[PDB]
Amino acid sequence: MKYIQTEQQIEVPEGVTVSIKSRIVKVVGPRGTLTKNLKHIDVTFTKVNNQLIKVAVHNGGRKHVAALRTVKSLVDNMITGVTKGYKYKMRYVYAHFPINVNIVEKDGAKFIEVRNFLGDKKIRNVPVRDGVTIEFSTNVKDEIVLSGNSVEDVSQNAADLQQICRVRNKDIRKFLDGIYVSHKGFITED
Amino acid sequence: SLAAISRAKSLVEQVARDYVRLLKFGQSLFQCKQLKRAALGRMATIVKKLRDPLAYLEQVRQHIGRLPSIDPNTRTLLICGYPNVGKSSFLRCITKSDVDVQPYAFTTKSLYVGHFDYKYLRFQAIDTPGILMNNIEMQSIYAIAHLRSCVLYFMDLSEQCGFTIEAQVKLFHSIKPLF
Amino acid sequence: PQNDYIERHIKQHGKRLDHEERKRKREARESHKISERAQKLTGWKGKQFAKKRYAEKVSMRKKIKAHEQSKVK
Amino acid sequence: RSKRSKLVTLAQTDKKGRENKERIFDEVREALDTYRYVWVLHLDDVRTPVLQEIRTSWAGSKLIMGKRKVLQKALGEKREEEYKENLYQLSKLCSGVTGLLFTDEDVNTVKEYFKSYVRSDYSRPNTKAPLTFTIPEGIVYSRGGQIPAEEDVPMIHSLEPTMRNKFEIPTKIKAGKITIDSPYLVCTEGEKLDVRQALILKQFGIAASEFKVKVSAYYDNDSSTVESTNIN
RNA sequence: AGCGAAACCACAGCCAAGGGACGGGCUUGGCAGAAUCAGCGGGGGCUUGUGGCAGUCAAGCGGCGACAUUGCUCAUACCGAAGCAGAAUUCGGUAAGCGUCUACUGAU
RNA sequence: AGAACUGGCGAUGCGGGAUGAACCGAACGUAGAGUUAAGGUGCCGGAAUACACGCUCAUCAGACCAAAAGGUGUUAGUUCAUCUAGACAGCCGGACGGUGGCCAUGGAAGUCGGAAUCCGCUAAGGAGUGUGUAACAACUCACCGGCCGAAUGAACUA
Repeated sequence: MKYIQTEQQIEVPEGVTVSIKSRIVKVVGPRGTLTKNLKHIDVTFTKVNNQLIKVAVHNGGRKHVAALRTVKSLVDNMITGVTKGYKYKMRYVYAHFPINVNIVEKDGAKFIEVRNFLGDKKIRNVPVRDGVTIEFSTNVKDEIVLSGNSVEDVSQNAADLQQICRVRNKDIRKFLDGIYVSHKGFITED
Repeated sequence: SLAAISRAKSLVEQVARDYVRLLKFGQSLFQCKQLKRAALGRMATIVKKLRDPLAYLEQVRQHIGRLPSIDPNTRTLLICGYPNVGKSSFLRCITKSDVDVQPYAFTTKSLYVGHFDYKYLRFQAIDTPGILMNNIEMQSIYAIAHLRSCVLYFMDLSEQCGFTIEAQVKLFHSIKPLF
Repeated sequence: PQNDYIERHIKQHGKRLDHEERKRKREARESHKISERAQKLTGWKGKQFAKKRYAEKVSMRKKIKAHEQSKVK
Repeated sequence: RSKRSKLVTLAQTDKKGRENKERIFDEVREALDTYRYVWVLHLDDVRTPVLQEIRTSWAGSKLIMGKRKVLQKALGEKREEEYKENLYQLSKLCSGVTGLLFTDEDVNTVKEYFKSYVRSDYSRPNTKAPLTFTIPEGIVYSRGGQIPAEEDVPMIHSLEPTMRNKFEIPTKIKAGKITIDSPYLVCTEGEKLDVRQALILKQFGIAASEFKVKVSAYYDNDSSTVESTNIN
């Protein structure tokens, strides 16, 4: 029907503040700050009463309208991250070979090192993105916790850790060594 | 299934001989083309109607290869008695082997082998699926008869399953002539 | 590997830590990949896919029709 | 195109449609002229075998067959729609589960039955557990140790993913038995039960919650009183 | 050193495609050294993978009828699935890799 | 293919068809002036990168019959179902009694198997759609109910 105008609403909690111009979105709050670029999505922002931000598209087609809702989700994720924060828990279980996960600072990159994965001599290094912080879980068996403000950085790092621990052409049922995302909770849950 | 496979192969050979001779004497593209489809047409029909036996073969293939490699010729130790009255856990104790210990009547449905060495000579203990006939029980009957072994009979007196020894003794006499 | 060397591993070990997640995600993605396959897979691949896909829908429709008679009766 | 592909599994049952509501709509109106007293129940949570016991405990008393919002229309939400005098005020006092009792029994009988009646139930969501329980710090069993662990049966491996993922507890499988490294506190008194907390108790079968139908308003076909001897 | 022919000669004689049947002259694009010269000798909007005959039924098309239907007649490498425990292996896809006068070139 | 009839060529220049038998218009003395046929108006190429309404992302698009059907591609419609008694979807609850229905049998308690698929109350519930166990157990849908708040769902045509 080629909607003349489609609008979406984003609730802004009082604890955070957002500044909007040409589509580089910045979010500021107690936990820090986040930045996102939306110049490729061609949406229009508008501050209503400092508590609700309106995103609208004029003459948006079905393909364009579908992209409108994504802006709210990405903006909402940034707002939640600065307020609640995202914590991705993972457990590096193993059958026989103990999986050793450590952090090295070669060139100051704080690379994550995985050793003795299924007895492999090769040492696997996983880079750590900006913003995400690694903290080994205490008194929890073989649990590693990833925390950060940006969902993309925290989530992507968790995916990389699990992906690089792939078993090379072996029976998946019989081989269980690897890293999996046990939980996707928040930092300051309530 | 095996006989049908051989018959299908023979029919396929007949297909080649019949149509190839006809095709090699053709004089038009359509005749050769149409006859070519006829040659391969029967092969599809023969195989298409062979679906039922083929499925059975695959199921047997994926299970027959998984069967334990028990050796009737070498020394073996058969285990028999009332269903899973302590016998199932016995095999794991003798040597490195795994058997379900959860004590329900027929804890084992098929044979097991556990290898151990004594006097520098190899031995392999065998566990029966269980004896109360049932087709599953029939596997043990032939194992007892056609395996060179000294079978061990299992019973309980004070702790396990509290079953009456009278039934076990009476059931023992049923197998007495055979083994 | 006696006989049940992997079915005894589905239990007593679990398939993985998060196994259903991979299977569940793949099943959902199949609906999207089916559309991609139809437009792609030129040549004999498309012809085989089109013929096989048509039979699946025809067979599926027949199953629904048969059930309706049984359900009503 | 590009729409959600609806999925359905073939089953004997089928939707009732609006025609079922029409029979429901007329049922309430008929009851107003057949029975003497009218009551509205607020049983926000129910158990079908328990409901049958309450329903089968008597024959004259009848639980009205209908839907909450349909009951309002059937009873009449306005003076111009009420089937009987003063009924419209009564209808707008009940909401939620379709709780409503039509009977000829005396008011004293109604209050006595509900007040004395009480039954056990699972700890439903939005409630607070009246007790506390900690799972054993080792291998877990079906009942979680509330009954002697020696008599309890080990938890089946098939339910491990539910505990690990749905309940979020850090469970793991050890030789076919679920194990935990600490005595996880499932719940405690004063906490409002979340769905995960209620499910954990529901899975263990801990029916540590009482259930009784609460009734607020009373009405009659000739007295037309709107008295409410509410009991909670 | 000095002497001194013959055969042949409409004209020129670079490529991909279109030129209906003849491309060597036409057309679309790209080419070409002015000039000279020695060798290796080089020449001299078809198609595939699934049968003939006979018969039931039908999604539909408007009396016809798709598929189902009954009788006989790679060795290499990287990914996804396989009771793939290991080794070895098949299947599907990807790389089609990998195997049982003038062309060229010396020289000015 | 073949019998016959009527037209173009066969003796034929001109413009367009990027070139082209038989395609489109146009049947020719040598000249100047103006309007046109078919073709075109981004450059080669003389003429508007004119206007109006829609339509398409194609990983050689589009301008050049093997196509019946497939595609969670796009756009406008046709026939039906529900709807402020609350349409769709998302969560939560109920999801029952005979009954562990009858038979094979170590076991099929709805969910390895064979014929019925009966019944009472219900708010709606299939001797049960799947997951699931050695058999139980447990989860789920189909079926209703509670919180949400209006259009939604099914098959076809172009």
